Amino acid sequence: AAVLKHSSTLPPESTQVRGYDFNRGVNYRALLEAFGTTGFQATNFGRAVQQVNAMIEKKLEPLDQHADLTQSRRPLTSCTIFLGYTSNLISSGIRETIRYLVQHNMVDVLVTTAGGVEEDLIKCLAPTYLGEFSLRGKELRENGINRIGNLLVPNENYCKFEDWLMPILDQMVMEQNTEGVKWTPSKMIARLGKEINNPESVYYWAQKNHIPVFSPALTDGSLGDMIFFHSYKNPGLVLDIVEDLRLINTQAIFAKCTGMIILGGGVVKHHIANANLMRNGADYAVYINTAQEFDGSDSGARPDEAVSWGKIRVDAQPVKVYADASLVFPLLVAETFAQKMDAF
Amino acid sequence: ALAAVLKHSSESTQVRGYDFNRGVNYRALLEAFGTTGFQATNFGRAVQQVNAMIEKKLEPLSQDEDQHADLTQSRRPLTSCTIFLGYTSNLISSGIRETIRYLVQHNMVDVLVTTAGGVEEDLIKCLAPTYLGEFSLRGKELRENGINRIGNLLVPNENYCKFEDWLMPILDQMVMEQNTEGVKWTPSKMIARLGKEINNPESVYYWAQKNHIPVFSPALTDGSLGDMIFFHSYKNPGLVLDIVEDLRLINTQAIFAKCTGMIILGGGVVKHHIANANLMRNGADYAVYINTAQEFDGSDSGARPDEAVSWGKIRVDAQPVKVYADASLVFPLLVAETFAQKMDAFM
Amino acid sequence: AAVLKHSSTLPPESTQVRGYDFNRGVNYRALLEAFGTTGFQATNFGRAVQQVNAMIEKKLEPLDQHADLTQSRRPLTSCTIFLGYTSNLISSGIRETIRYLVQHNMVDVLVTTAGGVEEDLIKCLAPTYLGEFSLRGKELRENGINRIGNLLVPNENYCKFEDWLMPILDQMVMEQNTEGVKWTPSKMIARLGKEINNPESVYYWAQKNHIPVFSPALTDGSLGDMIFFHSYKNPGLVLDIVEDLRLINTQAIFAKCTGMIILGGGVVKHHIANANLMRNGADYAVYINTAQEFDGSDSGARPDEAVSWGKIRVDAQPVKVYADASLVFPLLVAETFAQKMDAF
Amino acid sequence: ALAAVLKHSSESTQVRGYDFNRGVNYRALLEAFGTTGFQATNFGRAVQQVNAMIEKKLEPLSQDEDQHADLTQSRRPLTSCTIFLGYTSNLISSGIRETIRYLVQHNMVDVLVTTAGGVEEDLIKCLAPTYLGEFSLRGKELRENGINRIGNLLVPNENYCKFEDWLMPILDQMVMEQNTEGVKWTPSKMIARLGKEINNPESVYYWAQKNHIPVFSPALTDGSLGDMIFFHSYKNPGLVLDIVEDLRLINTQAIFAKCTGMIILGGGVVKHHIANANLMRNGADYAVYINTAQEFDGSDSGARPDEAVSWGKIRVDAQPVKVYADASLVFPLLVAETFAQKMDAFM
Ligand SMILES: O=C(Nc1cccc2[nH]ccc12)c1cc2ccc(Br)cc2s1
Ligand SMILES: O=C(Nc1cccc2[nH]ccc12)c1cc2ccc(Br)cc2s1
Ligand SMILES: O=C(Nc1cccc2[nH]ccc12)c1cc2ccc(Br)cc2s1
Ligand SMILES: O=C(Nc1cccc2[nH]ccc12)c1cc2ccc(Br)cc2s1
Repeated sequence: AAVLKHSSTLPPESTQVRGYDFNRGVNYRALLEAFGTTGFQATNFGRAVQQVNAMIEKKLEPLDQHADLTQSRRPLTSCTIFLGYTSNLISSGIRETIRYLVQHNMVDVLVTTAGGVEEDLIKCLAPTYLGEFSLRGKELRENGINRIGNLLVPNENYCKFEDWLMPILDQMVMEQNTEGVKWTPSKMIARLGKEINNPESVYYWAQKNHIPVFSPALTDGSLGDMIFFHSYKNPGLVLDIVEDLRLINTQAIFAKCTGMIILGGGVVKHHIANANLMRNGADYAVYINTAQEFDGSDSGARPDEAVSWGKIRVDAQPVKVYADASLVFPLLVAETFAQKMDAF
Repeated sequence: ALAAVLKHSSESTQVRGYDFNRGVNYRALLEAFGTTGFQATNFGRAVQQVNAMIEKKLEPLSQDEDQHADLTQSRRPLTSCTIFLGYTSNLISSGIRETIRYLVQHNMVDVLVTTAGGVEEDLIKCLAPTYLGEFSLRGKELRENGINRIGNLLVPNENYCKFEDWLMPILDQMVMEQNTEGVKWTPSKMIARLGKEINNPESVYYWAQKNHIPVFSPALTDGSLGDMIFFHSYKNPGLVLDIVEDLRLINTQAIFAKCTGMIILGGGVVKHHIANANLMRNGADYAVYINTAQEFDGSDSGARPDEAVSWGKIRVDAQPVKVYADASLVFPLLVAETFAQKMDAFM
Repeated sequence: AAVLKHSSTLPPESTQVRGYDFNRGVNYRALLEAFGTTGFQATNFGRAVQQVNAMIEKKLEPLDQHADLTQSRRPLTSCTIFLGYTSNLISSGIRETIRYLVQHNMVDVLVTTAGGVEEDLIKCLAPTYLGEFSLRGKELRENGINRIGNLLVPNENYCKFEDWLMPILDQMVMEQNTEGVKWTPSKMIARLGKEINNPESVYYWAQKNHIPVFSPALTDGSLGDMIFFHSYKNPGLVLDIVEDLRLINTQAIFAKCTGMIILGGGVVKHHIANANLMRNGADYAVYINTAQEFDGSDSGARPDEAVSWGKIRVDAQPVKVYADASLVFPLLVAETFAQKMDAF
Repeated sequence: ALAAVLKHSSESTQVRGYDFNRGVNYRALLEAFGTTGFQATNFGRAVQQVNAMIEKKLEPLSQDEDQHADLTQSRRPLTSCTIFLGYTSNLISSGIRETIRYLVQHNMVDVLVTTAGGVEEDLIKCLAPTYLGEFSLRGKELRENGINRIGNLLVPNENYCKFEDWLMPILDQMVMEQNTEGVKWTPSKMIARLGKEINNPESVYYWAQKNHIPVFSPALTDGSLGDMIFFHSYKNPGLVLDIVEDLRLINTQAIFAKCTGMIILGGGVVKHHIANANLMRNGADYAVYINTAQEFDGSDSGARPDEAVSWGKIRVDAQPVKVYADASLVFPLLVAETFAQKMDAFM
């Protein structure tokens, strides 16, 4: 008191901390709304809801398409939304959440990691089960079960996938060799989505709605195993990543405005957003992941790192929620996209 | 081909997330966490464990249980499950203070344990508010403006000055009562007195004292309360706070519990062997931890519940759960699906 | 290039990234020196070495003692160093590192958490063993073994401690009741250190060198179990925390200069450093821990949080190394205290 | 009293740290990590596993092993243990680039796998340096100054411009060779060509191509290399990079290895079943991960090695180790105690 500085009155729009009062009973909407003033990551959740709603409102504003350069059947809107997620999230029930968004045309580009395609298709053939993180590899191997976090996928699921996939790969090679088709990951993912023909599949809806999927490390997962084994029976498949780079970059540079929602990981480090002459950098970004920055990893980098790359604009107000997206993403969707369903 | 190199597989639950084509049915959405995987599934497991704990607590005491239950000397009648609620001080600076207060107000837990700061921040909030900031705010600028940072929260210096003004006359009475009325102070007794003084239904500690829920915090002096006790001791020396009597009081609760449950937020459990001395039921039958700490450095805060099983603090036959998440997100959701659904049974 | 800003030439004291070159062979001192320019937490390690060396050099500068108010047998020096650590570190081999520092009078005040006293004393009676994090509580219980991270402590170790401790507790109660002794945690820890009479013990050396130990939550660990069981045989022990608060605070407010080294956890949140009229706040601080800030925990708070409390000075350059102190602390000591041994 | 309530206990190593009363004997200090506990003990275990891997690699191939070893079509003669070294791109921006380069220079590993950025940052460092900064540096100010942030490292925009100037004529030759000499490019072949072009002994990829160590990075286009390939394709269209042939090349290495070891820095392993198709020895016999990622979100990067055992990628009988630490601290120490001690055996 004799030793502490007098406090400079805080701004008049300064928000007081207050949690939800259960003496009101349980109104879940009011409970989720109270996260904003609860503090720590609950506050970041509230900030994320605000950012995603701003992104959606921008997208819904009514509108040159550059269709010659984009080579795309999907018309530009007032905000191009990129949805990114790691493959573990597709093994989880967040697959249902992502599918919903894609089914209703709520996002414009999907980006994922190795495994992130096939686990969606495999779930159309056979289920993934709940287990525990602590289950020992020895016991699981003796029982022909693969672990993904606390999830369990029987070996047979991958055997069923192989059987389903092989005649599709045969057609792809035949179409390449005799019909001039130049395959890329995104074109392959669209074909698999068409083939699975199942409304529970993310990739079925993506292709139906002309939402492209980019995954240049497609071969790092089970799909790689299959392509490789297939090549011994029917050699010659080629997958080019350069044309996919051109397709996604033309989306990036001709977007009127850009928003990103990134789950489980971080963003790529590159300068292409600076070549968007209309609006360089994203106006909106939300990350939801548990990774930490201190090892220098891409996954753990804060959004403000991407501002130095030009990937997110200096004047954007990006938000990271430090949490497992399996918990947070359905809540975020409940308060954003699922409210605006009528507009989509 | 894979069938040639992979082994065939030999009450199992399928993974499935909430389908928003059903609309936003919030209870169904929360219920779908259990089958969503990763920490969402641990949330579902926690809901189940807390509800089991609640159902146990609400069971009538049989005649024999009632006898051995009644072997504490305390005010608070014993129930079929003694619930310990533990939390780090940062959560009292957060809005989770309201959630904790609700539980205490309705006698839904039996013992509170917290860390340095965890008492005074509740009391100070009855005198002046805490505000939202950001984690990245620089110490230099905050210092210039007379503002203290707690995570992404902000507490003005003036809050601690108002607290000092409020507290000094109470410390004066406590010393006078110690020296003329034979009062032997301990942290728990001080915490009860401060709750009674604040006399405000938004205060966790007001309700704890009103409902005879003891609060234990032997490192009481490591926070702002320490600062004030210290300065007070200049003009009014000799206040004694005995931690041994508080140890006796908490261990007596632990030892004579018919059954024990723990809900621990923000940190981990203490390492000791006292639960092995409960004659009726050694170790906790239920336990939920909610925190983001990791085990790999050997820290208490990051230890899995199964560590405490080796100490006897949690029973081998219990099914404890840790949700690896910030309790500011998870705890209100947990309460919504557990205690808040059974509020009438506690009224 | 057409889209990227020209780079503003960096400061002339800007340091280039370069790792150790093993084509030189293996000089471990040069290897540790190269951490500074390696990046990420290796760079923070280098910064920590610099900060600890600055703290030591300050302490070693030749010098009013305020002995009336401090009530202390230890003379003030040009820098009071506080060493803080969580109890798990005393179960680890970092016990040997801490003991070395205390034995050679290299620090002035020890602060620890529940368990942090007794595990040092118990190791003088019986050993702790290596195990694994994944060992199941059921199996350990069946074999009478307690787990601490990947360390294992037999139940018998605690039984031996009980037998050793009981007659000391008897003496403490007798001294309280008939010789006017007013016990506090710090006085108790000094007595136990004297009693263990073993040069492997941290607390033996602390008492021998008049380095006080503060642990107001002393009763949260095994020592609490013992005090409690003892009270059934010999009631009446009182441990006051207020007098310990006065002792440590008088150290804090009369220090000429303050440095802190904090292992495994964060600092306490209070304003007492502002009452040091000579030099308010610490001039030097190093934290070594793996905790993350995003939940708002004290353990995970960056040093810059404590600057807002006045606990660390605005003009200090504190460092956090995001790492397990079991790896980093011996390396830090090798490059700092262990180099200046001749000066102590 | 405790003896009354606690059970008695039934090649075990005692905990003991390095004693600095012995002076600063650095090798003895490093050796004491094994008995220090927590991650220090995991470091000791990693040293042991990497040394076992090295001793295996240096074993002569028997006559039978030599036959089945020789079933790849590759330049690089097969050895008794094929070591895969994996690392995230951030580590190439760090000083660990020098450590990796040393291993590659001396043929101490057999296959390199990295992420987007992990190729170009090595090449760019031969044209211009990376500098130390801080994690907290604000994007706004860095943008104003034309500086890119990678953790606490700083790379000026001008570095990427110099890289573009250097790279464009090489991309011109690659397209010309593709269209007139029948070259079928893949990421690994491009990486080999870029190493040969840079022609600088500080470059990881210079040494990899010189020593016939293939590099695999199917997401090559997710970094700055992508930016440049993209712009190049305006005036010189049609470059194809086939990821299927690279898949074939890496799987052939994996399938015909006599024995496999992995050292993975910064991230986790891929999830697939290809190791189950190695006829001689399915799964890795040795594996060390060094990263700070946590498993609880189900992420690849945070998975324990024992997850990969369920996929067949690591053998049930292996004793894999994860050190939970920033590889910038740990990897040079690991190399000091393993590969660097056996350098003569690799020369
Ligand atoms: O931003 C990305 N990709 C690109 C956007 C725009 C133009 C691009 N060109 C080349 C790449 C690329 C990202 C891809 C992924 C993948 C998984 C996860 Br989780 C996050 C992200 S963020
Ligand atoms: O279990 C605890 N205390 C005790 C229970 C029962 C008998 C006892 N005797 C001595 C101590 C003690 C715990 C105390 C705290 C404090 C903050 C947080 Br977060 C978690 C915990 S768990
Ligand atoms: O700063 C501390 N204590 C105090 C210094 C000076 C005056 C004080 N008054 C009341 C408390 C106190 C700290 C105590 C501890 C304990 C374990 C670990 Br890890 C870190 C720390 S930091
Ligand atoms: O194991 C990997 N790749 C493969 C080995 C063998 C046969 C394969 N086939 C298809 C992929 C592949 C890994 C790749 C990477 C990349 C960065 C980091 Br950090 C760790 C790893 S581990």
